[PDB]
Amino acid sequence: SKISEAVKRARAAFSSGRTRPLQFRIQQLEALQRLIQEQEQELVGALAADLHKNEWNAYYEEVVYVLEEIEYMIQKLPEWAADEPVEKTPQTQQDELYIHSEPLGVVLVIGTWNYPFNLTIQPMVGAIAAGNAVVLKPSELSENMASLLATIIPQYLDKDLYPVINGGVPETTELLKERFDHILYTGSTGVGKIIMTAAAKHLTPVTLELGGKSPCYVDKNCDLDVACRRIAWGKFMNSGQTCVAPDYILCDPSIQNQIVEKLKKSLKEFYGEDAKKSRDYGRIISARHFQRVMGLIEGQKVAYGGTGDAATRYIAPTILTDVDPQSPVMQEEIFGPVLPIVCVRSLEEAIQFINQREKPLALYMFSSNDKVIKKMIAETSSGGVAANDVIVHITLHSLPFGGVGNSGMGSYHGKKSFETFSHRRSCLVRPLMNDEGLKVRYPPSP
Amino acid sequence: SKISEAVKRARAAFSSGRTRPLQFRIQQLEALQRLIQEQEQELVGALAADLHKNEWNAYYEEVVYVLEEIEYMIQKLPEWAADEPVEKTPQTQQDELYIHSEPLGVVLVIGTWNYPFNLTIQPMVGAIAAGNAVVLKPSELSENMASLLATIIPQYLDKDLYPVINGGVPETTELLKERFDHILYTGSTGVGKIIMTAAAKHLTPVTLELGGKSPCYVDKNCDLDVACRRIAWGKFMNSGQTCVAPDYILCDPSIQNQIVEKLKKSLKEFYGEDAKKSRDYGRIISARHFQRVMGLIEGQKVAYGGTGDAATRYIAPTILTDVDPQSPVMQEEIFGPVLPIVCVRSLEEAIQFINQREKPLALYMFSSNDKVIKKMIAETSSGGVAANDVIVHITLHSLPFGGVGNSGMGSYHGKKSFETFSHRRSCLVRPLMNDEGLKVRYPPSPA
Ligand SMILES: NC(=O)c1ccc[n+]([C@@H]2O[C@H](COP(=O)([O-])OP(=O)(O)OC[C@H]3O[C@@H](n4cnc5c(N)ncnc54)[C@H](O)[C@@H]3O)[C@@H](O)[C@H]2O)c1
Ligand SMILES: NC(=O)c1ccc[n+]([C@@H]2O[C@H](COP(=O)([O-])OP(=O)(O)OC[C@H]3O[C@@H](n4cnc5c(N)ncnc54)[C@H](O)[C@@H]3O)[C@@H](O)[C@H]2O)c1
Ligand SMILES: Cc1nc2ccccc2n1S(=O)(=O)c1ccc(F)cc1
Ligand SMILES: Cc1nc2ccccc2n1S(=O)(=O)c1ccc(F)cc1
Ligand SMILES: [K+]
Ligand SMILES: [K+]
Ligand SMILES: [K+]
Ligand SMILES: [K+]
Repeated sequence: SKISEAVKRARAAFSSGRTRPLQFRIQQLEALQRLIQEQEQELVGALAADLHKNEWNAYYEEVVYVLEEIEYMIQKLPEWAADEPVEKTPQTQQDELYIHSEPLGVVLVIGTWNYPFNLTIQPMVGAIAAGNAVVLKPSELSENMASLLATIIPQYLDKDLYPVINGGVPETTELLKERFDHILYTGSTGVGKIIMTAAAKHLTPVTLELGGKSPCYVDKNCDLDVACRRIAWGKFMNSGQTCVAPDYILCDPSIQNQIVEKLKKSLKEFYGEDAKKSRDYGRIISARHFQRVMGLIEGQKVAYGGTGDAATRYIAPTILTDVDPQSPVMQEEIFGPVLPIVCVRSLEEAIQFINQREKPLALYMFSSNDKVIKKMIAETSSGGVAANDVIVHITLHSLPFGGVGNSGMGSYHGKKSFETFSHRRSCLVRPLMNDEGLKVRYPPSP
Repeated sequence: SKISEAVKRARAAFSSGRTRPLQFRIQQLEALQRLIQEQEQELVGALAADLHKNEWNAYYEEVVYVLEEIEYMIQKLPEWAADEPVEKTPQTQQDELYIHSEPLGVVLVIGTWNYPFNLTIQPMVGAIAAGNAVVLKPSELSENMASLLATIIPQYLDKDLYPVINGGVPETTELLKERFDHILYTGSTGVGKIIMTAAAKHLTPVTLELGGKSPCYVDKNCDLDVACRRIAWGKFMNSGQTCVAPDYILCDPSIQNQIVEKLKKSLKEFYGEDAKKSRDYGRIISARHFQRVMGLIEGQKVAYGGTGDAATRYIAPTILTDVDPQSPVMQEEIFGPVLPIVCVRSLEEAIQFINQREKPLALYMFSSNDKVIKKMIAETSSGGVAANDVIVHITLHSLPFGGVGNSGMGSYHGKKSFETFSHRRSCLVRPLMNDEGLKVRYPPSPA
């Protein structure tokens, strides 16, 4: 079959030793760099057709971070790939003790649809840098990006080492029967379990980048002008279709009306009085998801927005108030421009609220008080944390990006991507000379 | 069930926050130091009854490294647990960026039988230091150690946080239905797949410490006296029942006879003429494994040993020559005192041989030529590597221990244990003051 052959050719090319020299990897990454520069309009086009992105946010909210990752990895590769000496003991002074980094082999990257370039290519960059063959499975939901990547990747990159495989569920099930040396999966908690089950059959290590509801706690005595502007930015970009979007707000009932009004002011600033007319406002990926997000608005108190167009898959920036935690909008990942506000009367109640639910990919807190920040961090568990801003904690090379519990396992970005797509091999090199100090270990015992 | 209640009590005790302060963790580790000191003779008795270990090798080939691990972690815990500052970027000048370490929750440790104290308690030490509740599932095959640990662990460690669950396959199957936040499993490649399949149902991360056949390449132009003494020591300790034992030898046919003779000399030095009489020589764990290893000797050219005793599960140190790589002794992990010699005509042939097989837990090479050492490392893959020795690489705090591919995933020992049993949480703390530099990111976008 097409899938079986593509994978075969990928392993055969890895087995030939082609990817081992650092210069080969760098040249593949520089080819990727040229692909992004030369196919920029095509990439914008794909994102515009899939998610209603424009040339600005297609670049500065997705593409640029791939480029920054490529530049960073090219520069750092010599340092990362070097044998790393580790601390010796008095008994191992004459020995070499070091960590040897080596490729895993054939890596499978399964992408998702909300950032269909970044979440296919940024994992790929790390895997290429680590010296792996990389099989790409882009999301079928983002049809235009999926089609484009299958076309343009083989034009710039090694055709055998880095194949693109497109398809739906059966094709993915078929792909998952193939033997890989690592699988990075970005997607749902439910399918994540299926991915790990398939990986178990070949003892394939997994990086699962999954979902959940990222809580956003707003402290009663903080600058709400700054806070709500930052929150509205993170929540409503890509029409709320961000894994690290502030899913819901936790706040004192005394500031709920103030929060509504400031989110309001920020949303008008960003997208005008009518967001349907903003070139900067996105659309829902599919009809299936449009219906889902609209269904979560039913039976709720709509403080802002609430209306949607099925033909264009537009959903107005919606703010819900006094939301019952047991209602549908607070029982699933929204992944849409619907921001529910849930009232809690203390920091302690907020911590308990977060702790009683599944561990989120991101946790957000807005507070002028640092003890509040540190207390919430120490008493909760989440993939990552950002205090007094949203989203940005995943844009920094020095901060590994990943989940915990239901939000996932493993992590990547920057050096972590190199590590994750490598095997770190402990090495002890000794002289083959008679050492009297070793005599104690040999039988007979004293 | 008793299994469900024990896991429930462990989660409840963790959810209380009891393990969070470092003093509490240190106190549990000190209790393990106390356990080892006060139960030394009982630990020896268990290992003697299970594996025919003696008071010396029970301590110096197992127990002492748990103690060293405990001493090391107690000292380093403040350093490890502290928030880790990371490198800033030009825009993140006024921000705090760090990595915050936190426990995962309830960790399950499934131990194996060959080093039944070390491979239950060393992983536990790491999981304790990282602030987890820890459920211990000792191997049923090492019966005496399993029983002892069920008795002595609650006598020293917190009873709710650190329960011991004994049982066979049915009990483990039920235990694997419980929800854990991490599982460290030490055992076979096949059962590793079963554990990972179970873990998938709860999205539980796994550290799998598995098996394979660790190759030992012996170069032509090296000191064979020194080499074979080191090899024989690694291969024949614990009656060959070591995951990182040099499973088989790859060498040029021109040095095969010399290797045989020098292995024989070393074995005579170690255990005498008749190893059955040596206090330092172990026994096979079970009747099933006795028959299995004896089966692997059949049809082979025996150059030394080759005999056994079913009643005592004794198998004489055995060397096999001119071994067909396709024969039974070369198609499975031996895990016994049978050392096959397989002939290769070059380093290149040896590299190809290793690469055709599944990735081993350890890879060994003996050579005076650094280029041979570096080429074999660069062109092969294995969990860990030692050049000009065996076993030792697993005893060092600064070298993480674990497999790759069929030999496993993840790693532990030293700092790596703390990291493996923690969630490393990326944290960005910004000031809540107006920043003009951030305004560029907000809509509306420029034309
Ligand atoms: N952590 C991250 O980095 C990150 C990034 C983006 C999105 N996400 C998460 O992804 C989720 C949304 O993305 P999504 O792609 O799951 O959307 P979705 O669930 O709408 O997409 C359905 C996808 O699942 C696949 N699928 C369905 N059944 C399958 C089976 N039996 N086997 C294999 N594949 C199967 C389909 O092929 C399809 O691609 C959100 O929960 C979000 O939090 C996480
Ligand atoms: N990497 C390491 O740290 C390390 C250390 C020691 C041993 N090992 C490996 O362990 C292997 C031998 O140890 P072993 O414990 O597998 O002994 P073994 O092969 O005798 O296996 C018996 C064990 O498997 C379990 N088992 C069997 N079927 C099962 C099922 N369906 N579900 C759950 N459990 C099941 C049994 O309960 C029993 O405990 C060797 O391959 C060795 O390399 C690895
Ligand atoms: C760098 C990065 N890591 C991500 C992880 C998940 C989703 C998008 C991600 N991105 S991203 O697409 O580049 C990105 C998305 C939004 C944003 F505001 C800034 C960056
Ligand atoms: C420290 C250590 N790491 C291990 C990993 C696997 C099996 C035994 C292990 N040990 S051990 O039992 O202490 C050990 C075993 C044999 C030996 F020679 C020295 C130490
Ligand atoms: K309501
Ligand atoms: K001695
Ligand atoms: K630290
Ligand atoms: K602006």
